[PDB]
Amino acid sequence: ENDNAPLFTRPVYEVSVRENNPPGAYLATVAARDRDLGRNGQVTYRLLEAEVGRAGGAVSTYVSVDPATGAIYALRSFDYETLRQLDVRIQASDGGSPQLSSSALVQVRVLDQNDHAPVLVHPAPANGSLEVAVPGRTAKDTVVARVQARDADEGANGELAFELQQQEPREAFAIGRRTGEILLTGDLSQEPPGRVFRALLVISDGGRPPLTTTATVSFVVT
Ligand SMILES: *[C@@H]1O[C@H](CO[C@@H]2O[C@@H](C)[C@@H](O)[C@@H](O)[C@@H]2O)[C@@H](O[C@@H]2O[C@H](CO)[C@@H](O[C@@H]3O[C@H](CO[C@H]4O[C@H](CO)[C@@H](O)[C@H](O)[C@@H]4O)[C@@H](O)[C@H](O)[C@@H]3O)[C@H](O)[C@H]2NC(C)=O)[C@H](O)[C@H]1NC(C)=O
Ligand SMILES: *[C@H]1O[C@H](CO)[C@@H](O)[C@H](O)[C@@H]1O
Ligand SMILES: [Ca+2]
Ligand SMILES: [Ca+2]
Ligand SMILES: [Ca+2]
Ligand SMILES: [Ca+2]
Ligand SMILES: [Cl-]
Repeated sequence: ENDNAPLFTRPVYEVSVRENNPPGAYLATVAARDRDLGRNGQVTYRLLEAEVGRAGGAVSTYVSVDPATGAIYALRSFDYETLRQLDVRIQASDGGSPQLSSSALVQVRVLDQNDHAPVLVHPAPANGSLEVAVPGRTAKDTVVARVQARDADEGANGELAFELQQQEPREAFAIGRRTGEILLTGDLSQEPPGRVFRALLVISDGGRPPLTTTATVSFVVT
């Protein structure tokens, strides 16, 4: 007779997938055992339907389970900023009369990918350039500007670092690495109102490799 239900080898499986996977990417596999000979022992897997968290959609929109192999594939590329974990409930069910069934839970965890370069929020870039007015009579180490940038990623992938490079004519300004404050280090006395100091603003994140964005800073001396 059909005197054995399908036992999942594990009541809860745990799987990790990195963000921005290819559609159809194999996520994992589940296994239920039916110690019965013949059709009493042929087991079929089904995906149990369920919402995704709070009004995220349907679970069948995100994964699919193979009915014979227990293979669990992804139907779309996962976005970590949009979804970190999803719960997939699978049901193993034999072919006896009446059917015997059991359930298990796959906890799919989404890992972060460095898929965001830092963005310069303020001062806003224009044609890849930046304007900064610096009154001639200013004291040393006074905040001329404040650079604010954002990065959506996690950990070091969102850890930003600011830098000034390729100053001309001379190295008169500096920027705090984590601060984003642009201060006046050099002397600014023997200068005409029109004079300009050009630099390259460099904003990096802590990726490996890092993602970098840049701007063209112009300090005009008023
Ligand atoms: C961003 O800014 C650049 C300005 O250039 C930069 O500015 C500074 C910050 C430094 O980075 C410099 O090193 C850079 O040069 C703007 O560039 C201009 O773009 C316009 C179009 O958008 C260009 O005009 C076109 O180019 C052709 C000009 O032909 C001329 O020469 C022939 C002789 O061979 C002559 O017959 C003709 O009449 C022209 O005199 C032309 O084919 C075309 O029809 C049109 O005129 C212009 O030349 C660029 N200037 C420079 C200096 O490169 C960018 O437009 C700006 N972008 C944005 C989004 O703001
Ligand atoms: C598998 O099937 C049994 C009945 O055969 C159900 O009780 C169970 O909930 C699952 O659907
Ligand atoms: Ca069975
Ligand atoms: Ca993303
Ligand atoms: Ca990311
Ligand atoms: Ca990043
Ligand atoms: Cl697919």
